[PDB]
Amino acid sequence: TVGPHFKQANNFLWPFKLSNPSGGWGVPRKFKHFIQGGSFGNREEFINKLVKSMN
Amino acid sequence: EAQHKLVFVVRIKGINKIPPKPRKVLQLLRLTRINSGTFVKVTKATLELLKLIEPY
Amino acid sequence: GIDHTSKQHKRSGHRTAPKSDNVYLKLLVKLYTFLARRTDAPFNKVVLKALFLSKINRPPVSVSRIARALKQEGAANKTVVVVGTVTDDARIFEFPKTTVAALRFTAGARAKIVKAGGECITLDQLAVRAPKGQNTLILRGPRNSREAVRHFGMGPHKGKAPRILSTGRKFERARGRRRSKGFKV
Amino acid sequence: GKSHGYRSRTRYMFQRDFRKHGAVHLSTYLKVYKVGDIVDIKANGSIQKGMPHKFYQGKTGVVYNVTKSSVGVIINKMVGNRYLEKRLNLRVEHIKHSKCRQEFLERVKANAAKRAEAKAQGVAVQLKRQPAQPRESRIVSTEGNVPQTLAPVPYETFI
Amino acid sequence: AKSKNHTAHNQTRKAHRNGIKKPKTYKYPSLKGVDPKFRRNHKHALHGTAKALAAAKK
Amino acid sequence: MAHFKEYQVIGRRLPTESVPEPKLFRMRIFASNEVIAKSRYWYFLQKLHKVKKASGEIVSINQINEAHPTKVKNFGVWVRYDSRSGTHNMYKEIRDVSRVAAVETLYQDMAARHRARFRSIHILKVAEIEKTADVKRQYVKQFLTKDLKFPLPHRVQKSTKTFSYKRPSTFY
RNA sequence: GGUUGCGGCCAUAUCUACCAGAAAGCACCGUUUCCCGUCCGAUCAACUGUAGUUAAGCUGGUAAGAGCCUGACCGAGUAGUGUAGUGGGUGACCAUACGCGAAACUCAGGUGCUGCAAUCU
RNA sequence: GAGAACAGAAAUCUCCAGUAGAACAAAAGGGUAAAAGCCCCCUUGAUUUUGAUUUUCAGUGUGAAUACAAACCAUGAAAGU
RNA sequence: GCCCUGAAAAUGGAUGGCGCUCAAGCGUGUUACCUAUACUCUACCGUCAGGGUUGAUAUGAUGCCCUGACGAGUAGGCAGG
RNA sequence: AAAUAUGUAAGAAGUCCUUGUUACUUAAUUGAACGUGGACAUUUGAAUGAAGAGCUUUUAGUGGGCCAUUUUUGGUAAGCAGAACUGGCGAUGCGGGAUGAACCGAACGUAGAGUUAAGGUGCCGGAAUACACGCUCAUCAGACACCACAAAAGGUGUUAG
RNA sequence: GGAAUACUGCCAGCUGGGACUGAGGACUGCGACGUAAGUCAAGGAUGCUGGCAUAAUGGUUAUAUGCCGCCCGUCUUGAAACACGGACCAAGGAGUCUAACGUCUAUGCGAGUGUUUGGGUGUAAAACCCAUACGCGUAAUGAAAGUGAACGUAGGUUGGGG
RNA sequence: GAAAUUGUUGAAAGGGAAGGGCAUUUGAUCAGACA
Ligand SMILES: [Mg+2]
Ligand SMILES: [Mg+2]
Ligand SMILES: [Mg+2]
Ligand SMILES: [Mg+2]
Ligand SMILES: [Mg+2]
Ligand SMILES: [Mg+2]
Ligand SMILES: [Mg+2]
Ligand SMILES: [Mg+2]
Ligand SMILES: [Mg+2]
Ligand SMILES: [Mg+2]
Ligand SMILES: [Mg+2]
Ligand SMILES: [Mg+2]
Ligand SMILES: [Mg+2]
Ligand SMILES: [Mg+2]
Ligand SMILES: [Mg+2]
Ligand SMILES: [Mg+2]
Ligand SMILES: [Mg+2]
Ligand SMILES: [Mg+2]
Ligand SMILES: [Mg+2]
Ligand SMILES: [Mg+2]
Ligand SMILES: [Mg+2]
Ligand SMILES: [Mg+2]
Ligand SMILES: [Mg+2]
Ligand SMILES: [Mg+2]
Ligand SMILES: [Mg+2]
Ligand SMILES: [Mg+2]
Ligand SMILES: [Mg+2]
Ligand SMILES: [Mg+2]
Ligand SMILES: [Mg+2]
Ligand SMILES: [Mg+2]
Ligand SMILES: [Mg+2]
Ligand SMILES: [Mg+2]
Ligand SMILES: [Mg+2]
Ligand SMILES: [Mg+2]
Ligand SMILES: [Mg+2]
Ligand SMILES: [Mg+2]
Ligand SMILES: [Mg+2]
Ligand SMILES: [Mg+2]
Ligand SMILES: [Mg+2]
Ligand SMILES: [Mg+2]
Ligand SMILES: [Mg+2]
Ligand SMILES: [Mg+2]
Ligand SMILES: [Mg+2]
Ligand SMILES: [Mg+2]
Ligand SMILES: [Mg+2]
Ligand SMILES: [Mg+2]
Ligand SMILES: [Mg+2]
Ligand SMILES: [Mg+2]
Ligand SMILES: [Mg+2]
Ligand SMILES: [Mg+2]
Ligand SMILES: [Mg+2]
Ligand SMILES: [Mg+2]
Ligand SMILES: [Mg+2]
Ligand SMILES: [Mg+2]
Ligand SMILES: [Mg+2]
Ligand SMILES: [Mg+2]
Ligand SMILES: [Mg+2]
Ligand SMILES: [Mg+2]
Ligand SMILES: [Mg+2]
Ligand SMILES: [Mg+2]
Ligand SMILES: [Mg+2]
Ligand SMILES: [Mg+2]
Ligand SMILES: [Mg+2]
Ligand SMILES: [Mg+2]
Ligand SMILES: [Mg+2]
Repeated sequence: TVGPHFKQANNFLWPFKLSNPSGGWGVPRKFKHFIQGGSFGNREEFINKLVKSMN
Repeated sequence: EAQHKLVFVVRIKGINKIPPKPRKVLQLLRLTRINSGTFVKVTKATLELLKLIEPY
Repeated sequence: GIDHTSKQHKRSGHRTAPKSDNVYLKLLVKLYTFLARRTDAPFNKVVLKALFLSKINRPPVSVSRIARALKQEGAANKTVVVVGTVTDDARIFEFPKTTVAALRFTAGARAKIVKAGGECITLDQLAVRAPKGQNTLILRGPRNSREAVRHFGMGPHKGKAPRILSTGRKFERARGRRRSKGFKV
Repeated sequence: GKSHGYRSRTRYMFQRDFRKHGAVHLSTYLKVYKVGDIVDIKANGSIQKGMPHKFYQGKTGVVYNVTKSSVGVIINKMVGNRYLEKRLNLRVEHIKHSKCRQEFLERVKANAAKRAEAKAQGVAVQLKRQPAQPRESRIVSTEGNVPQTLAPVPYETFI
Repeated sequence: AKSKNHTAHNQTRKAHRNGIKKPKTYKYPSLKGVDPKFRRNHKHALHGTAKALAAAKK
Repeated sequence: MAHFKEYQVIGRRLPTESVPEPKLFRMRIFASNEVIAKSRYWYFLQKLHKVKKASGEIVSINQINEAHPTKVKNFGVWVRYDSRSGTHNMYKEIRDVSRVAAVETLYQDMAARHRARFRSIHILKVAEIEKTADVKRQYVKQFLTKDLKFPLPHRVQKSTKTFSYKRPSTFY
């Protein structure tokens, strides 16, 4: 919800350490942008399928 | 839809050969290690941060 | 790998025990760490670390510097604590009474305290009288009055006292020390 | 060989602002400075006396002293890995009052207002500044406005 | 035997290890450089209000 | 760029107090997901109006499904494509069952014949060729003749083990 | 509103050409005993407010005026640019991805505002 | 630019236009128009004392420069310089 | 666009080799798959840090117990051996 | 007249009231400076982070550097010479580029399971002689960055415009 | 007109095959299931069965096989180098001691401190004892003649552990 | 009575060096631990 206390709430959480994705990255090269067929930058709602494969 | 106020960032890039300015932003966002994610609330003042680190 | 934001495996940099080997000092420590663990009292935590400090960071507190601190308003019935030796000062002609808890009192210093009907107490005697350090006044000696700090920060226009053996004129007083020879500092 | 003199490299830096040459207008000398003011430094090529060195061009500092024709300014200039305190003696022609604090001075007497005018009302303040937030949802109408469909255009030449 | 003339290479890495330390602020800065005419009188002004606050405890 | 979808994308020109309710432009965009399509939308709008994504807003994004996905259609296509030595417009014709299938093999063709990667091509227009004999290109016309038939000579069957005991037959 | 004295900003106040300006003011204007200055009472100085004049200054208005000022999804999201790739090309160079973004141009509007004191149908 | 005996491309005289297109020792770049340029009038502050400051910098020295303080003076009706 | 001509050097020889021609070539798409001292989880060693513990009547107080994070290295420093 | 880069500010060392000191300054208790007394607490004044911050002393080695992207000077050029910002190598192994100081990936305690990166999967050789649409037949075809070169100019070869 | 389906997403829905690991060592916590008593998969593996009791398992070693592996030392931007030294082995073989010193640290004593020139004494180069001096410190500043440290609770102000 | 280095005897390997790392087969050898 991005609460009034989000700053204290979020800083309390240690940075999540995810594993590499399980289905791989779906791309041949990570270091272009998502739009360019790589993995980086804002991929919007697609951050979930990635993060889920890394969690 | 009201544009998203909450974003989750995971560092995709390894530790080395990173220019200084993106490299500090990475630290201040607590992504100092590969595949380590955090939550970031979206405002202009963190939006510019996400801009600096997009390739990593 | 981790992009390291700070130097890894860094020691606190603060003394942990005394570097001294004196059993009694070790025993005094043993006392005050216990006290400092279980009393939640600021005085004991401070006193613990003062026992760690080297002879340089324990400048002597003079009996006259003591007499002064009791002239603070409401300070005259407090017991002064000096973690370190206490020295005599022939320059005060009237020393008050009090009770002084130190590591050491020089011959002359303990005399003058007792001659006025005061009390010289070892730190452990003070722990028994004041476990939480009640009614105490801690005094530190003048750290930076060592001869060595005179020469620290030596350099142009710093006014800092050369490292010199023989002195007088003819010794490091001419070119660079005065406008008429070369320049001035 | 090399040439490193005091005004070296300052060709356009001390130049006069096109069609702005000539006397300095009289307000520049009616302005009044006190110790503690923040001033901006811009050197005026027309006044050769009391000129700041080119390093302090475009630099802001705090006046530490006030004399007949001049104000002293202190500037933190960083040499090596540290900052040192430089104090400069400047003619008033090279110095203007800084606006750098006006949004703070505006906001203090404003935050004082909505403080009193709230507490005396029964609190509910929120006077810290917030960044640009993402915008809310909204409903855009089609009334009088139907989408106009555009496509990419072909290659032309026209020269 | 020619050799490299100069570079600033590596110099801002060195500067940033221990440093670019911020300027060190103080309440009550020095009067160093302040007008003697001002400062001479100021010496007396303070001595005046100091003498005042003494006769304020009597 | 992938298996393609088609997207109505609508965006406008952020509101101002002096100019509320700005003008609302639509584009159809072939993209593999909705994130490319929005980037692609903004790519063309900055090529036409004075806007950039910063000063503007996407009002809506909608997938368009083929109206008759099982009916074979003859498509003419209109393309602008940069090449090494200069940029050129084109018209090709594609026979397939969906606009999305059409755009797929277009991009494949531009890559095979003209060495054009996805970034170089612009789709100008794709539209259904309604009457036949508005088909203008011979490689499609071949397939519109009445009572069409062809054999598939020299048939090659994929073997599932390293050895065979017979000897193949390309018969069919 | 006018005008004057002293101004602030210092062309929306400047430039070119014409036309108009009541009352007051300013001005042009008259004299050379005096202080004062010149090759020359033109400038400068003194004396008159008398003997004359709106001609000039000055103020204002006119002009598909020159200039200048302001604005605009006019041009142009162009040129340039920060960031990215084991992108294209023999190369020169170029395209794309996330951002920032001019200048000319074109068009429209405009042509001093204003502080203190005195004065005036 | 337009005018005046010898006088001509160039002599001295006059009016108009003139944003500096000139000059300010010198290289160049700044700067400057009731001036910073030209002519004249009066002068010695190009003086005395000892600090601070800026550039170069190690924040040493030297060179050069800045803004005050304390004299004694110049000049101008004066503010001032 | 690909291909061909343009296209000449010295021991025999190199898309790494074999070999490959609706490729095992060129462009482009889609899946699966392989494997770094990297990432995730666990054990153990060490370093640093934060806690806890002098109550006797047994054996370590520089000790004992809990918990977390970290670990490349020439010249070089210090430390424990 | 940009982009990038750059100075300062974002409070308790703050803000407002009252009215003391002086030899400075004012026509002047005018001001200037420093104050005595009084009013308002942490949504006390943007974001994010903070294995804390501040400070002192002493001493090693070094004072031949070299490379890459971008900016860039001299030179026809150079694996040439000289600058700028960053990142590397030097001082550093590990996976990849066959090979290789500097490229890509990723930085090292001893190990187990899993997942990957860059790069690959006919056979050498772990891994599809996978799927799909085209293109190409070379009497010196071609085959992946840095990279181990090829140009003008031509073809009634073939492909699509 | 009424459904189905694909695609994407969610379920604190159920369920199968496989792999590695089993750190800890009474109790203590948070819970779960039960009417209950009890029970449990809830702050880290137990139960049941079998085999050998041995070179079976394990260590060492030689060999073979798969993959990998250039010569060390040195100076150097860069060495396996077509740079140098080194055929082999043993044994020697290089930051020392002294004078005077800086920072730090331990210790004694402290406005002082230093017995060891010397003397006394001795179980005799040791240990023990000691008068006078001297050294450094306790005053500074001037080239020098010289002069020489409280207006005050040994000052005011701001921060300041306790 | 070491080492370099040599003879004999025993064992083993050897298609243009040898030596080394991880791992296992085979041979040789050996510790501990069952009860
Ligand atoms: Mg799967
Ligand atoms: Mg898998
Ligand atoms: Mg790849
Ligand atoms: Mg997982
Ligand atoms: Mg965060
Ligand atoms: Mg001394
Ligand atoms: Mg002293
Ligand atoms: Mg030069
Ligand atoms: Mg220099
Ligand atoms: Mg001068
Ligand atoms: Mg030489
Ligand atoms: Mg060289
Ligand atoms: Mg050098
Ligand atoms: Mg009249
Ligand atoms: Mg008229
Ligand atoms: Mg007038
Ligand atoms: Mg006009
Ligand atoms: Mg490129
Ligand atoms: Mg470009
Ligand atoms: Mg030099
Ligand atoms: Mg010079
Ligand atoms: Mg292959
Ligand atoms: Mg292919
Ligand atoms: Mg490992
Ligand atoms: Mg290490
Ligand atoms: Mg050890
Ligand atoms: Mg900044
Ligand atoms: Mg925080
Ligand atoms: Mg902390
Ligand atoms: Mg050194
Ligand atoms: Mg040195
Ligand atoms: Mg040198
Ligand atoms: Mg690099
Ligand atoms: Mg080296
Ligand atoms: Mg390195
Ligand atoms: Mg490396
Ligand atoms: Mg290669
Ligand atoms: Mg390699
Ligand atoms: Mg890169
Ligand atoms: Mg082979
Ligand atoms: Mg295989
Ligand atoms: Mg290629
Ligand atoms: Mg290339
Ligand atoms: Mg052709
Ligand atoms: Mg399972
Ligand atoms: Mg166990
Ligand atoms: Mg056995
Ligand atoms: Mg065995
Ligand atoms: Mg046995
Ligand atoms: Mg054997
Ligand atoms: Mg090998
Ligand atoms: Mg060499
Ligand atoms: Mg060689
Ligand atoms: Mg040699
Ligand atoms: Mg030799
Ligand atoms: Mg030996
Ligand atoms: Mg004897
Ligand atoms: Mg005796
Ligand atoms: Mg005697
Ligand atoms: Mg002496
Ligand atoms: Mg003396
Ligand atoms: Mg013998
Ligand atoms: Mg071996
Ligand atoms: Mg046995
Ligand atoms: Mg046994």
